[PDB]
Amino acid sequence: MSSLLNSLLPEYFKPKTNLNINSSRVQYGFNARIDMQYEDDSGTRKGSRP
Amino acid sequence: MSSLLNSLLPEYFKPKTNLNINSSRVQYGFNARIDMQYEDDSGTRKGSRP
Repeated sequence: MSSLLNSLLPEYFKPKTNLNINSSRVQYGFNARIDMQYEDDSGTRKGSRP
Repeated sequence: MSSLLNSLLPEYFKPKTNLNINSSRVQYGFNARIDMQYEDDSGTRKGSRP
């Protein structure tokens, strides 16, 4: 059933037809922007991985 | 004139009669609590001298 397996894919994922696989290992994932924060009595230390 | 020289003294200063001076040098002043702060794009670093 193509229909039920299609709904499992994420909303942001827009797939194309061809995929040129040339190896026996693939790292599928996503890139996200994490805005980390460390608060303490002394003060706050902010970080950001884009 | 005792009156005009009396008004120059601070409000918090409550003087007593006797002062036992035993040297040719005196460091008059006051003790205060300073709450310092350093803010930056990275974060805030707070200090306090009581």
